[PDB]
Amino acid sequence: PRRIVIHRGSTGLGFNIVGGEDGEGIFISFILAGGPADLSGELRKGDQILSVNGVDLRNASHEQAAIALKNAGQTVTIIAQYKPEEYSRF
Repeated sequence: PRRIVIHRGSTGLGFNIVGGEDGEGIFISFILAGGPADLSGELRKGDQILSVNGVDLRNASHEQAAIALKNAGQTVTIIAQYKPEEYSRF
């Protein structure tokens, strides 16, 4: 896992997430070109989001993860782990 710090833009953090069903974690599914996640050079499709500002998201619902990202403020600290494998299957 790695720590990535990004700052919110006028259309958000610049990525989308899928997952959150059952056991399955929250995964990045889309990186907006030119947005904050894109220009971090660290976030990518297939990353699992483990935590946002210290809030554990490993077991979170899609909505709970969405809410956490919305409420994380202007400086958003993500712990992410590239898991290519579970992303494709789930």
